[PDB]
Amino acid sequence: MSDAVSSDRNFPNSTNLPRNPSMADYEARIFTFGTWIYSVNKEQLARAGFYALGEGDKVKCFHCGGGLTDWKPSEDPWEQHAKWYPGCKYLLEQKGQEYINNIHLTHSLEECLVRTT
Ligand SMILES: CN[C@@H](C)C(=O)N[C@H](C(=O)N1CCC[C@H]1C(=O)N[C@@H]1CCCc2ccccc21)C(C)(C)C
Ligand SMILES: [Zn+2]
Repeated sequence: MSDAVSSDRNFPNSTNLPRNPSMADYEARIFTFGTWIYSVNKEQLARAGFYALGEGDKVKCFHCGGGLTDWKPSEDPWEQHAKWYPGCKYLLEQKGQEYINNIHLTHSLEECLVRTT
């Protein structure tokens, strides 16, 4: 009888809120990165599974590990992390192992644009 302790009922105690993305996720993550920028909105980068450690740029992956630093102009987090170390929970779960595997094998994205501009 695996009772576990996660999915049962709401209101854990009082402080533990449901989630509130635009309160402790979007602004929280970004707040750790800073107004500074490089490619896309730091929030997008964080959504994939990234979080700054106070210092600008220096950001590490969640759970899967692997610290990323010195990003490259115009780059997505999904493909980036997936290549360096494809082992994220939400990432793999999102588009399944099939999608993650596809990335780590051949070039993807940046296609179907009339005629490469
Ligand atoms: C172009 N793609 C970019 C993101 C990229 O590969 N950057 C590379 C990069 O950051 N790499 C290479 C493998 C390991 C990783 C790296 O140096 N990571 C450093 C190592 C020291 C500790 C630490 C802590 C928090 C965040 C990053 C790191 C590097 C520029 C150092 C070659
Ligand atoms: Zn990761």
